[PDB]
Amino acid sequence: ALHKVIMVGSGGVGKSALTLQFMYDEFVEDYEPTKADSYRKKVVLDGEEVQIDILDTAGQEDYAAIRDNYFRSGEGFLCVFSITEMESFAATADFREQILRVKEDENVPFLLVGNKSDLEDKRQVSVEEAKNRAEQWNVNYVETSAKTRANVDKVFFDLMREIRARKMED
Amino acid sequence: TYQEFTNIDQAKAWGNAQYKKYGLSKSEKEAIVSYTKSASEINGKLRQNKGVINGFPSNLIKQVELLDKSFNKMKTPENIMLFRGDDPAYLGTEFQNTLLNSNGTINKTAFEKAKAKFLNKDRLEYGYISTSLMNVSQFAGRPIITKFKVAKGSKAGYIDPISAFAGQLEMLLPRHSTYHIDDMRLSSDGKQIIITATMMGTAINPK
Ligand SMILES: Nc1nc2c(ncn2[C@@H]2O[C@H](COP(=O)(O)OP(=O)(O)O)[C@@H](O)[C@H]2O)c(=O)[nH]1
Ligand SMILES: [Mg+2]
Repeated sequence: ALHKVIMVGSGGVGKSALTLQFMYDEFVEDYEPTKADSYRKKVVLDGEEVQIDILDTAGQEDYAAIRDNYFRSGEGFLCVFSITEMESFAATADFREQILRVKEDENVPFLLVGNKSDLEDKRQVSVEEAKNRAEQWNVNYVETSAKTRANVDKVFFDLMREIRARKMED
Repeated sequence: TYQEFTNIDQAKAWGNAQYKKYGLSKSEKEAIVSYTKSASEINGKLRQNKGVINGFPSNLIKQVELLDKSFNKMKTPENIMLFRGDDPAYLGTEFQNTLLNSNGTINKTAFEKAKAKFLNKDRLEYGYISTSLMNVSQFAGRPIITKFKVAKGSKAGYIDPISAFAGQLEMLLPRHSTYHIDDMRLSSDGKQIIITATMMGTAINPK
C-alpha cells in the first residue's frame, strides 16, 4: 500500500519541519520556504508494511492547475497551522475549501494540525477554537511540535489510518 | 545612482515609454485593473498566507498567476527610485497605535525600536508592492515614506495608463519581493520616518 499525503497550510506553519521530523527524526529549521519536495518511506502501520508518500508543498507558486493536480492525486491531508499565528488558523478553511472543491468528497482523510506546541508562551489560537473547528469539519485535531517531536508520528500514522480506512471501500 | 523624477510630466513620459513596449494581454490587463481596485484584499490574503496561494479561490489564484506572469513583460530599463507611503502598522502590529506622539510627530522611542527591528535588514513583502515614480499626494501625508532603489532590469510595471483606479504614476512591483533597508531617519518635520531600501527582487519568476 502507498498512502499519498499532502502537506497544506500557510507559509511558516511548519509543514517542512514536520515532514523532515517524521522522515528523518530531526528538527530542520528554516527549510527553504519556497522549496517543495516529495518523500517516501516504508513504515509498519498496525502490523502491515506500507509506504507513505508525503508532498511537502511550498505553495507560493502553486497555481490553479498545479494545486488542483496534487489535491486530486493526494489521498490524505495534513492541514497545518501554527498555534502562534491566528492568520494561519484562519487560512485552514481556505485550504480545506479548495481541497473539497477538487475532491468533491467531504469524507476525504484530513487532519487539522496545530503546530509549534512548544510555543505555548506565544499561543494565539485557543485549543477550544481549533477543536471546535475540527468537530465542525468532522476531523481530528492534533497539536504537534516539529521541534520536540510532540505528536509528529501520530499525525502521519493517524492520517494513514484514515486513508487506509477510506481505501477499504472499495 | 538611481533616477528620481522631479517632475510629474517627465515621470509620465518615462512611464508611457515603458508602457508602450509591454504588450500585455487582455487577461493580464484585466488582472492588473482588478488589482488597482482590489489590492487590499489580494495583498491581505498573500500576507495572511505568507505567499502561499494554493488555498486561493479560482478567481483570485488565476489573477495572481496573471499578475505574476505579467512581470515577464514589465521591466525597468534603468535604475529607478520608487516611493510609497505607509501607516504605522507597516512596522508591525506593536507600532499601530504606538508610532505617533499626541502632537503628530514620530515618537522617538518607537522610532528607535523600529530602527532596531528593521535597519540594515532584509524584509520580505508577500503582497505586490504598489509604488509611485514620485512622492505623490496619495503617499506624501503618511507617517512612513519608503524610497525603493530599483535596479535596471528589475520587474516593475508602469500601470498608471491601464486603469483609472491606478495610483498617480503607479509602478507595480512583483509579490514576494525582498528589499534591504539601508537607512531610516526622521523627516526634518519629525513627523515622518523616511526609509531608504534597495530592492533585491522577487522569488516569483514564472518561465
Ligand atoms: N518552535 C518551533 N518552531 C518551528 C516548529 N515547526 C517549524 N518551526 C519553525 O518555524 C519556521 C517555519 O517552519 P517551516 O517548516 O519552514 O514551515 P513551512 O513554511 O510550512 O514549511 C522555521 O523557522 C522552523 O524552524 C515547531 O514545532 N516549533
Ligand atoms: Mg516548507
